[PDB]
Amino acid sequence: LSYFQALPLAQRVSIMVALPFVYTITWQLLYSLRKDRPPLVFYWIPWVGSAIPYGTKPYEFFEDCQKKYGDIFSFMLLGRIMTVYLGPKGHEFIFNAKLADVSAEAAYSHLTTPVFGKGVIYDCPNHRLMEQKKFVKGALTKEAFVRYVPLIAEEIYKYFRNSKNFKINENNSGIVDVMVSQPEMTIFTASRSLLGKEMRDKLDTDFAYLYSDLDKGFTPINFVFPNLPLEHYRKRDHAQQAISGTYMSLIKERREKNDIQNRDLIDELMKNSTYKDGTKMTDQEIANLLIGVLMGGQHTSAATSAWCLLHLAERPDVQEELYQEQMRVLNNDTKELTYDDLQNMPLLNQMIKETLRLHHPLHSLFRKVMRDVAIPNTSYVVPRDYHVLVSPGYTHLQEEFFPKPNEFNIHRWDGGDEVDYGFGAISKGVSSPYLPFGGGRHRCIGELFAYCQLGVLMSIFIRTMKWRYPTEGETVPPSDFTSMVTLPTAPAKIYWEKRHPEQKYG
Ligand SMILES: CC[C@@H](C)n1ncn(-c2ccc(N3CCN(c4ccc(OC[C@H]5CO[C@](Cn6cncn6)(c6ccc(Cl)cc6Cl)O5)cc4)CC3)cc2)c1=O
Ligand code: HEM
Ligand SMILES: [Cl-]
Ligand SMILES: [Cl-]
Repeated sequence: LSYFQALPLAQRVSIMVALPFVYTITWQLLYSLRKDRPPLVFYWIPWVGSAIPYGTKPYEFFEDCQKKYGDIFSFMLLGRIMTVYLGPKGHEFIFNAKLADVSAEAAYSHLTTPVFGKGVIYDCPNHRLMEQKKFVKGALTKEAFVRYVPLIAEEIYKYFRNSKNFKINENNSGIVDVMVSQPEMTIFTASRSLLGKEMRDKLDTDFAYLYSDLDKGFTPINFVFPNLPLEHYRKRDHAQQAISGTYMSLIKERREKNDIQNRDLIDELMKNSTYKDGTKMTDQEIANLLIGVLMGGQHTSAATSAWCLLHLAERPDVQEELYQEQMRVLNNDTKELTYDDLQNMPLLNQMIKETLRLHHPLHSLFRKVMRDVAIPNTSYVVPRDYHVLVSPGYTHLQEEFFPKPNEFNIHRWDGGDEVDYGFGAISKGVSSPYLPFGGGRHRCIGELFAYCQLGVLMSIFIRTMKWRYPTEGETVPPSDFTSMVTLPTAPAKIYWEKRHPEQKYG
């Protein structure tokens, strides 16, 4: 190092920028000597790790890692080490892990707690979240869906009429960007049914911008830096307070009038948000919980109906097959749609089921390791402070589980023990290769709402329109895996025409 100082400046600079790369390469060579750790995927760039391949093609990244290291491998991701366990055995290891070994709230809270607010979901012990899930299910019964279906349909028909994306009472055909239309239709239908009429109407005012601001705070870049003094972090914090304050205001007005019925999720939480220990949720916490429930249905559902429309755009045979089922179940379109009719549209539901296979909206689910965990039938130990990463969406796309996994075939769906974590009996095992809604204690409680919402929506699209791509030979767009959910690359335009030009919608 006395030789170093004699070198020309450009060399001394080269050596000094090279030093971090040599140090991390050296540290990875020393790391591979531990046989009690999963293989660490090799990476060139200090700290960044494998962010680029993982962030842009996670399933292809996983597949190449699998061929080289097996089902269990670690990778460096923006200063954090993620341990992946691919396949059914991984579903079981992670989704069914013990509370003492891994924590979802420790992995997610710095991202969700500023968006939803304090005291609920991931800003509370797990046993409280189990009971919050039980409360919310009180508004997700069959009887609730019976009520929701005509409200969701009414919202969709208003949208067809009023939205500049359609204006369907004046145009017989059009081009629409499903990445514009579907997020909007999703928030209108979920508002009207879960928050009710008062809150749905506020979306016709400038209040709607607050939801947009709240959404902007909900990006994966908040996983790494949950708080910067940035403008859009400020707008997010304002929105959470303005929105939750508005829900509390509505909650209070209802309590004064005793206007507490069986209409929406606000009614349900006002009547049934008392924990087993006799304590109960505050209005601020009810409002924060409402924010989280709506947000959990927003991106997953909008992404999914966008993919349905796109896969059907290139399949007029499937559109026609679904249209035939619609005419059988709804008596040639003389019966108003009801929840029982959706339960009798098997092909419609297989179409949603198949879209969710091809496009799981959440490609990666995470838990933080809370104490060293041995991995059964390996020599690996995953140490405290790593993260484990489970990816059912990877298994959806695997030839071993689904022959010709990239083909959209709704007829592949032609056709154990239970455990109660506190929100109802669910499947005890999670070894299925197909888990669009997760499994174990953190499993989705919105699955039937999603089928209800998506089912009304696709039922009405099929009965009202035919559509295709605007250019011949165009196909399904590629996915963008960098956002909250995997969603199609925008814009994603389809050409539609009314099946009944004379029909007026409202
Ligand atoms: C620098 C290069 C660049 C290309 N790059 N480098 C890295 N990345 C990247 C990394 C990771 C990701 N991922 C990982 C995180 N992921 C994600 C994982 C889980 C998740 O949510 C799980 C929890 C929290 O939110 C919900 C979602 N939900 C559940 N049911 C329906 N939605 C949730 C649960 C309950 C409630 Cl009430 C609300 C919500 Cl939102 O569950 C959201 C996003 C998004 C993509 C994206 C990009 C990049 O883009
Ligand atoms: C097609 C639509 C949807 C899909 C694919 C989906 C998927 C998922 C998945 C994979 C999880 C587990 C997350 C994990 O294990 O880390 C989950 C959890 C959850 N989702 Fe959904 N979801 C959808 C719609 C909805 C809707 C409509 C709601 C509410 C109305 C909702 C609310 C929730 C809640 C409350 C949880 C519990 C989180 C926990 O217990 O930690 N989701 N969802
Ligand atoms: Cl009109
Ligand atoms: Cl459930």
